[PDB]
Amino acid sequence: IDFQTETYKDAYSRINAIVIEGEQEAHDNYLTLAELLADKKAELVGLSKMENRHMKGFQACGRNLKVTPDMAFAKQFFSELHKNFQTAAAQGQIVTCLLIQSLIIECFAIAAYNIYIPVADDFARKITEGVVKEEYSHLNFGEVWLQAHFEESKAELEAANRQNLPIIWKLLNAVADDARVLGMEKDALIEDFMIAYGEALGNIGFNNRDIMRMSAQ
Ligand SMILES: [Fe+3]
Ligand SMILES: [Fe+3]
Repeated sequence: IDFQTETYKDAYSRINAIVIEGEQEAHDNYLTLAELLADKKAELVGLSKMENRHMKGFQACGRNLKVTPDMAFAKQFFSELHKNFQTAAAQGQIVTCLLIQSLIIECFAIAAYNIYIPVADDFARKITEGVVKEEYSHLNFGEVWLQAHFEESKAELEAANRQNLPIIWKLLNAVADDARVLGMEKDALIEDFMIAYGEALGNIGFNNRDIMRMSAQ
């Protein structure tokens, strides 16, 4: 892969902006969760601080390839997930907030970052490797909490999945062209998100039929 073509820098302007905006949103979402879940404030504040470090690392990736991120593009990209998290937070829907951030968004990131790693430039590869090592703890936080509250959370989890999983599939379809320019196959991204997200639903307490039913939305 040639990291200095106009085609690569163009695609990267949007992808790098998307990760940066995603990291900033995760930082904000974990702080919002620290107010809704007072009991886990220290944990959630620590997760927010990892997200700041991720955001800084991906800013540095962009400057390494001399690419100015298209931050407007990114903000548009996340607007529906952002709006949904906020509407949930505004009503005290902790379970919906956890499903959007800790499960769906972290699964999306884990899938994507692991596909990027073997096609990234050396500097971005090292950064991304450290980020993805941390994103497993984010996912596990949500899995542990929702597992411990499963029966009481189950209905809300199903409704939040119906509402937000279709949003993530649009994002996945929308990024695919630029992701291909970077060397990332779309089918691998779809498959890896569905594996990661199904396994997360399994850990929280959904049976295999329910996972298949939910994966269908
Ligand atoms: Fe992150
Ligand atoms: Fe995260």
